[PDB]
Amino acid sequence: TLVKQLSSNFGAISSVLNDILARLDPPEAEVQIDRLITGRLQSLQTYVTQ
Amino acid sequence: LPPAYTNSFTRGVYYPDKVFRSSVLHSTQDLFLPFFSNVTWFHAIRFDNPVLPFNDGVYFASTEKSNIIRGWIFGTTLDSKTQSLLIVNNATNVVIKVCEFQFCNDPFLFRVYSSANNCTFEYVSQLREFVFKNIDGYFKIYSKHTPINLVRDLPQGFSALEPLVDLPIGINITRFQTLLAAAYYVGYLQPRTFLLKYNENGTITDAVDCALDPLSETKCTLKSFTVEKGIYQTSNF
Amino acid sequence: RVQPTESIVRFPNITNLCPFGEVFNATRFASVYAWNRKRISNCVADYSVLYNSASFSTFKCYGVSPTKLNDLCFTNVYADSFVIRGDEVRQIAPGQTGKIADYNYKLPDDFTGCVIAWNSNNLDSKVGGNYNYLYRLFRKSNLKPFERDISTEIYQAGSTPCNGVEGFNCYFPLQSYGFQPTYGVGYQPYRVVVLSFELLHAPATVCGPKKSTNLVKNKCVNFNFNGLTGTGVLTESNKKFLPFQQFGRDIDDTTDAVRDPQTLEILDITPCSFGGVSVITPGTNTSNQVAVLYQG
Ligand SMILES: *[C@@H]1O[C@H](CO)[C@@H](O)[C@H](O)[C@H]1NC(C)=O
Ligand SMILES: *[C@@H]1O[C@H](CO)[C@@H](O)[C@H](O)[C@H]1NC(C)=O
Ligand SMILES: *[C@@H]1O[C@H](CO)[C@@H](O)[C@H](O)[C@H]1NC(C)=O
Ligand SMILES: *[C@@H]1O[C@H](CO)[C@@H](O)[C@H](O)[C@H]1NC(C)=O
Ligand SMILES: *[C@@H]1O[C@H](CO)[C@@H](O)[C@H](O)[C@H]1NC(C)=O
Ligand SMILES: *[C@@H]1O[C@H](CO)[C@@H](O)[C@H](O)[C@H]1NC(C)=O
Ligand SMILES: *[C@@H]1O[C@H](CO)[C@@H](O)[C@H](O)[C@H]1NC(C)=O
Ligand SMILES: *[C@@H]1O[C@H](CO)[C@@H](O)[C@H](O)[C@H]1NC(C)=O
Repeated sequence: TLVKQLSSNFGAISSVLNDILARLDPPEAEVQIDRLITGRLQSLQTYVTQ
Repeated sequence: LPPAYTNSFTRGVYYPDKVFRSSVLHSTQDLFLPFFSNVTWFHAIRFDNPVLPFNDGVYFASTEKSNIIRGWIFGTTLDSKTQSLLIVNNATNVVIKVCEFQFCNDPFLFRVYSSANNCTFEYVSQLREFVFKNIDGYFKIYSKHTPINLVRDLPQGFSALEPLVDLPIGINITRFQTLLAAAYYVGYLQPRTFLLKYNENGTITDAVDCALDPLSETKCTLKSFTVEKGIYQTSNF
Repeated sequence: RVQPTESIVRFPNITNLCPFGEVFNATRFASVYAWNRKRISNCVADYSVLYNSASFSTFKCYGVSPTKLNDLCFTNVYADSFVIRGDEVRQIAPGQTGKIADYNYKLPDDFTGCVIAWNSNNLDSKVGGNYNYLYRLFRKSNLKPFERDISTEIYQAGSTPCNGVEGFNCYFPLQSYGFQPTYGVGYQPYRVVVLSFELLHAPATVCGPKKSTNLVKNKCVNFNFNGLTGTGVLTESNKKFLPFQQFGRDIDDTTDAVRDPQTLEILDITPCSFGGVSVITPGTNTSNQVAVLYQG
């Protein structure tokens, strides 16, 4: 389940950071990267608690 | 002569995309032909060439020996007022045209259209199972041919369908008609979710309908073709 | 982490130039209600002669940064051309209202593409009247995105069905623009073109200018395969791709096999070893010598 949580948009436009770094410059890629970071932090905390 | 009916036995499974897998299970949500469907049976030999609806996909399975069936036509009104599609396979090549045709009452094999006014796309080239779809303006054809002599009905077995060609046509579709011993089956697709099993080499070997009967639902939920004794939770009504 | 040494790119051969000669240099434009559509493929799209060329009034576009355009492999780019009034240029956007944005031409919310508009007053102004441009004003309901309608029926404003009389409470849905040079900039006709495209969803044929390089194996490198990016070593593959498959995926839903777009050979990719670093010490009170353990 921890592995599979890496294929979710979490509200972004893509689930891979390599498609966010391209096609976008930092100023508006930052928000989507933030969304991905928040989702993956939540997943990590849940896994650690279990 | 009133139409006849029969039942397909786990037929019409095609590779959903162009991604390779091996020895893994996978769940997809796409248009398929439900198992144990009520498919219509036609006999062309007394004439039966009715225009049949094309709702969101047709599984066309035909058994042939002398190559009696020629092709299909696709369109809305078929009177050159709108755009029409043509796929004709004569003894040399598979002609594909997208023009306005004044189709005849009984187009068979060459009395097809009275005239061709405006043309947009053309193409000229150098047991059968077919699947046709129209999504996002793309016409997709999946096909695979396997010989059979066992029964005069539709044999029961599992065969995958490989992608053949995708034609960027992008026209409005609601109806179609075949171009003509000969018999063929017509089945309609509808949105379902399936579970597919890939073998070591990467060929589909089995499938399970996720929402056919409760046991198949549990198999789909567990992502396994074998379920042991116990009680499992599925969903909420 | 083993630092990648070289970077490689693999693209097919493309020599044709995209048919932009009849798109931007078009002698005449179609009516906006019956907007034009064109399919562009099998060409290199050089955007250095679009952004860095004749001054386009606006180049507002979302989803894809204009600078990075030349470095992505697109998927079936689309070109739509029509003419709208200067006041109507703002309506061409997702989440917009107005007669043009609701009854004429609508964009989807997740629209990825670039819209271009430039001044077209001189070529579309007549002293006697340029009435060749028609616009939609009355229609039943909001148009669905990327849908075109050319129906011309007498709209029924209220009761008393028209039945083709165009009487009271009966108006023609189509009206003609009147374009004089002796008008305002807000009313000035604008030539606007809309580009819409997909991204990494099928085998691609448009990639832009990018010089191909050689290929290396058994070394941690950065690779670009039809726009796909990743880090890992390239090795010979023992899998059996079917002639209709261009990628390979695992349980982890990450690519592990890729077919070379030039030599038609499949390659396996595996991650560079990372591990961890641990330090073994007997205490700084006794001695200072330490031993380092590179795990796994
Ligand atoms: C299939 O459909 C026909 C007509 O809708 C109906 O008469 C028949 O009972 C259905 N089932 C089978 C098994 O043919
Ligand atoms: C098949 O049709 C094409 C085009 O309609 C034609 O060029 C070709 O000669 C035909 N072949 C036969 C055997 O009729
Ligand atoms: C369609 O046909 C009509 C009559 O032949 C012709 O006037 C018109 O220009 C044609 N349009 C196209 C797009 O070919
Ligand atoms: C296709 O044509 C049918 C028949 O008039 C019509 O009901 C339907 O709305 C059309 N669909 C599109 C997408 O044009
Ligand atoms: C895979 O293909 C090889 C060669 O065609 C064959 O020997 C082998 O039996 C196949 N594997 C399976 C599971 O069918
Ligand atoms: C239009 O034509 C001019 C020469 O008349 C040329 O310099 C320019 O590049 C052309 N623009 C396009 C988009 O083809
Ligand atoms: C491209 O050109 C090279 C040589 O110029 C050739 O070997 C290759 O087959 C061509 N096609 C592709 C897809 O690389
Ligand atoms: C450090 O080692 C010495 C010699 O073994 C010992 O006398 C001393 O107590 C140790 N600890 C400290 C804080 O010096």
